[PDB]
Amino acid sequence: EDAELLVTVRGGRLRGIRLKTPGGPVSAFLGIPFAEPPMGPRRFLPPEPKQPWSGVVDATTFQSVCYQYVDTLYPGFEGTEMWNPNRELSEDCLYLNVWTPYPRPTSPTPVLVWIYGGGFYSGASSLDVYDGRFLVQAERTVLVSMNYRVGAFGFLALPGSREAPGNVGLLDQRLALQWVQENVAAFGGDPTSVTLFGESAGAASVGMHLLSPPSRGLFHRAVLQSGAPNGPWATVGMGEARRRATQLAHLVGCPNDTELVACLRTRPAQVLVNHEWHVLPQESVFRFSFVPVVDGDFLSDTPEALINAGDFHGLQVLVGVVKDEGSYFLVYGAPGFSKDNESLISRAEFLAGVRVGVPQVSDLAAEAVVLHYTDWLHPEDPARLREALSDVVGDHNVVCPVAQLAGRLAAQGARVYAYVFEHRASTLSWPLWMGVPHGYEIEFIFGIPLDPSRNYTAEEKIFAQRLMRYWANFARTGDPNEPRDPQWPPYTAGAQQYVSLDLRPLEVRRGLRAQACAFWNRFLPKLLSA
Amino acid sequence: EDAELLVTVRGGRLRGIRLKTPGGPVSAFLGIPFAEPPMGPRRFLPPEPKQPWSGVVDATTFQSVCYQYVDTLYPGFEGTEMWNPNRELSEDCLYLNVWTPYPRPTSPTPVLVWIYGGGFYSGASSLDVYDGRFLVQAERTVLVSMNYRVGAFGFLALPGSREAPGNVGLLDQRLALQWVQENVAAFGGDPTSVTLFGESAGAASVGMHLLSPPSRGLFHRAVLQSGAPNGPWATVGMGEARRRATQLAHLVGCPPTGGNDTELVACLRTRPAQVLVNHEWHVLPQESVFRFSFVPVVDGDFLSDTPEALINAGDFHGLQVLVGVVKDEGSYFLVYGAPGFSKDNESLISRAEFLAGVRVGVPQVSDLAAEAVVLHYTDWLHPEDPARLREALSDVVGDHNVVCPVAQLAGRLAAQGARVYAYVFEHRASTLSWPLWMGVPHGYEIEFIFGIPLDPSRNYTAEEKIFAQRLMRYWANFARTGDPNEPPKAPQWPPYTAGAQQYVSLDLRPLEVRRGLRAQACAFWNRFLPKLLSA
Ligand SMILES: *[C@@H]1O[C@H](CO[C@@H]2O[C@@H](C)[C@@H](O)[C@@H](O)[C@@H]2O)[C@@H](O[C@@H]2O[C@H](CO)[C@@H](O)[C@H](O)[C@H]2NC(C)=O)[C@H](O)[C@H]1NC(C)=O
Ligand SMILES: *[C@@H]1O[C@H](CO[C@@H]2O[C@@H](C)[C@@H](O)[C@@H](O)[C@@H]2O)[C@@H](O[C@@H]2O[C@H](CO)[C@@H](O)[C@H](O)[C@H]2NC(C)=O)[C@H](O)[C@H]1NC(C)=O
Ligand SMILES: COc1cc2c(cc1OC)C(=O)[C@H](CC1CCN(Cc3ccccc3)CC1)C2
Ligand SMILES: COc1cc2c(cc1OC)C(=O)[C@H](CC1CCN(Cc3ccccc3)CC1)C2
Ligand SMILES: *[C@@H]1O[C@H](CO)[C@@H](O)[C@H](O)[C@H]1NC(C)=O
Repeated sequence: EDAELLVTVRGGRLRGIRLKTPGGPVSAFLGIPFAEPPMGPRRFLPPEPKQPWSGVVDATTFQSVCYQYVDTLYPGFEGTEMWNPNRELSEDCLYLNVWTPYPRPTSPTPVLVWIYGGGFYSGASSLDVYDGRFLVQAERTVLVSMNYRVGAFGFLALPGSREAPGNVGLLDQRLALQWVQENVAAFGGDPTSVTLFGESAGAASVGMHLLSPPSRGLFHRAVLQSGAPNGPWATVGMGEARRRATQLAHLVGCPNDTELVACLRTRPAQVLVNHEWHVLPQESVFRFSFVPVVDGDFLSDTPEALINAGDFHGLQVLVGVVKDEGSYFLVYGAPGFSKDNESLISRAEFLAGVRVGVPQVSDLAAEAVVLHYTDWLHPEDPARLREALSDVVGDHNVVCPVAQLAGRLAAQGARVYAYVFEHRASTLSWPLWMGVPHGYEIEFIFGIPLDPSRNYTAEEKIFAQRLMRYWANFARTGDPNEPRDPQWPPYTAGAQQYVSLDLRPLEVRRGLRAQACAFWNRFLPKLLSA
Repeated sequence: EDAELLVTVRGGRLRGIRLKTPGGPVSAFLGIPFAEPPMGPRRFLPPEPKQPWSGVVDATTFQSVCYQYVDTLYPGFEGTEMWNPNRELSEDCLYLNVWTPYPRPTSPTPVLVWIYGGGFYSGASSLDVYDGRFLVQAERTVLVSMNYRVGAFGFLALPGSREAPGNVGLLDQRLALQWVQENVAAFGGDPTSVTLFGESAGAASVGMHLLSPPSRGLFHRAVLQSGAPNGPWATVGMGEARRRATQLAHLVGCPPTGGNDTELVACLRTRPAQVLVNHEWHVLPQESVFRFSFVPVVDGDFLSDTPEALINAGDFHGLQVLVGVVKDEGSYFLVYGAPGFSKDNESLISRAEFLAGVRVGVPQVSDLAAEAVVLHYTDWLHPEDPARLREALSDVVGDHNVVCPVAQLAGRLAAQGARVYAYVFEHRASTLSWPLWMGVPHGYEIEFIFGIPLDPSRNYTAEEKIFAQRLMRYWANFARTGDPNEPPKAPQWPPYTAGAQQYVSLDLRPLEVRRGLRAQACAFWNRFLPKLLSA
């Protein structure tokens, strides 16, 4: 038997599995329980630490995916399916995975912790695109990823109530981070060097852990990919959380918070999922029903406020976006869009599209969006309208919240690095008009192109290797840069420098869509407040 | 006596003068009375037609400049002095001028009627830069210009009252236009072919005549240079006009605030002209530039609704219009009140000075409105670069006051039947004494349109002389045909339309066609900002 694959953690003994990569083997421990199954009376409640077990837990395979909506927009299409659950759905889903070099490191190795995105309504650590084996082999880190509750199960909130306090999916993440502090050394990992990285809702999660003091002692550096806690989709107010929870109860035949939650607890998980999208107040894209709530507890204030008022000396952060953040979302609700045509929309469709991309703002606010995003020498040109609406959704939801986060953090003591990821995968099956869509840098960060059984080019493999080195350098030192030879400069509120990530050497540029983001970050709030 | 210099008009006989020009003789009839003098009891009142006279009136020199403020910002500086009165100030100022070819035209000749600018508070038809001799000689048109009352004398309004109804300066202009209809034939002019042209406040006046039915029958074509009736400086509401009128009276002791209008006006009529003028700038509610105390009032009479409304809801089929702006409409105004500015230095302002300048250049709007202006005119990759800030403030003042109002008028007119032509004037005169940072400032295309560079005593280059001849040709072609284009191989000046938005650059180089009159900027001022002010 293989002693490298036997580990004892606080709760008992584990058996892992040896995995192959083109660079040699790696040790994997998959499906380690970190909480009691949040089932029955535990639905909607904070996670409880997993009670110790006797005998040996089989950690050789991924565990169940937390209950979630399954994307059926284009049935069979690889582009949507690669994000869907690839294991059975269950509420018994609170497991985490550890990948480590082979044989296990016998000295403290820097730890990367992955938090997946999926708008807080979906995602899983078991997805192919999140395979930790290549990063661990190539960069000799320890990699941890956890499942956390999503949708109503993780984020349904009746603020003030004990039966559904909200944010429990965030607590699932915190408990996993505490698990890492207590157990990662048993795998060769160094609990004093833990870097969080996440994408979209995962990035927003990372940011929220930054702004919540009980989490802040569980890690040392942060990476936010295409997401930020201050995104207009990433939190919801107490009032609206209560309304959405109340409408869900109504839609599934339930009626006093105690009674309401008790009736919800009797419903099959799938039933809650089937009505999830229906509690959204207006037609939209890039909006999700059950998200982190600002209730004074996990988040003592809005992330915007907490950001603006924070002291971030001692912090290093890596943040960035893809080239076309908004394009992907247009096919889920914008009139005139399809992955199967050029989506060359009309001015009228563009105008309707704006209310969908920017839901629940006043007509005046919408008018201001149309003003900024119209080229008044070509107001009706379909291609420009397509690009512009992509820009609206992308700037509003991702780029400008990330820019604002980066500016405030840098101006308040943090060292920030910024990137735009500008390579379109040769294997990408979404149409060319989408450019580089949301989510499509991840496979490169994880070194998926190194997988011989996939169709990436030789250059793409080298690129993935560069990216893995940047990310792991950052985890190790707080600085992505290799030894001098073009350098990646820190982002600051003034110079606003970032690099382009693609097949070409690093290129330094200025401004994360500064003109557009001045509108979203500086002007538009003032307008709304009047 | 010389037969060419004798003309009979409806009021009596006139004797003129023979003028020399580089290209041959011109007849000029300068200082023809067209109204009874608005003296004493007639102050603030609509002009009365000049009573007929016996004998011969000598129309041989420019008459008095209408009473007005005299600009003292840079005493002795030619850049400022050239706009100041060059005849004595008098309320007895309602005279016009006719220039005609020598010998007098055998067949009816197209007429150009000039209306000077000057913010409705200043200006005169006697200024050297409005000398009509060259246009008449070069292009064989008849040229008319009139004096009209300005400042309180022309535009103080107590809306409703018969004693100061407002807009009398515009009535001065109309009376002169009626005089052109009744009398221009006697000089060989065609009353069926009359083209109005004006610059700044004169351009805005031209536009108002377009929007006022009793004026509309008096002309056929219009030219608006760097001004529009819909500019935020060009009109004022009834209540604000009354407030300014009342404050003026108060500041000069009338009555011994408000009360009976009849009495308030009667007390105002007893004040010396210069006393009114000395307090004129004091009635402006906030610190500003490009704002003038007494301007046309929207009172439902001369203007039955706002110029914006009238434009938007009008039929302009059968109308030809030529409109345009200079390259740097805003720069001139900054030295009259924007912090940090001077003609004598580079005016490389700080961000703080820029922000303060914004409130001066866009006075009396909400903090939110101002923030919207700062957003659209800040380069957020270079938010504090002094030169960029200087240029930005210039654009703010220029766009808001001139370019965007002109663009809006041009687009609405085109889309509603009018054939429209648009230019941007991009030549900086070799003789310009204002500093280089001002570029091509407000007012400095006029001298070229009038052909002033053909004046031997002046020191323009040969190219500038050639350029002047081109412009005069364009303007006269438009006057004659409603189309500035040469009736060959020469580059064509296409109509301006709401969609293509084509205009030409006018400078030493040949016509270059371009798109959009500050389109991105003007979408802010014309489409969005008004919605923000309603909410
Ligand atoms: C591009 O396609 C959109 C989406 O239409 C769907 O996908 C197409 C490939 C085709 O299979 C359609 O029949 C599908 O409905 C088109 O927008 C739709 O237009 C249809 C009428 O054909 C209308 O009933 C729907 O309301 C529209 N759907 C949306 C999302 O608004 C669009 O016309 C196509 N654009 C082109 C032709 O470039
Ligand atoms: C550029 O000039 C302005 C205007 O100041 C005047 O012109 C100068 C050439 C010089 O002769 C000054 O003394 C004149 O007053 C300057 O702005 C002024 O600054 C002074 C204090 O230094 C202040 O008292 C005035 O109020 C200011 N005037 C205005 C309109 O703000 C400006 O600072 C100069 N820029 C430079 C020198 O970089
Ligand atoms: C079912 O109804 C809806 C479903 C969705 C929306 C709106 C809906 O109704 C309004 C959206 O806005 C979502 C669009 C995203 C779906 C997942 N992908 C892939 C991805 C997953 C995880 C990380 C990065 C990329 C990005 C687009 C789904
Ligand atoms: C005395 O106080 C003020 C005086 C003025 C302003 C503000 C004032 O106080 C706030 C202005 O904004 C005016 C600035 C113009 C003066 C005349 N010139 C030349 C010109 C004349 C006629 C036509 C075209 C150009 C352009 C700038 C004057
Ligand atoms: C204002 O005073 C005059 C002068 O006596 C008078 O004729 C007029 O009727 C008065 N108006 C009013 C309404 O008091």
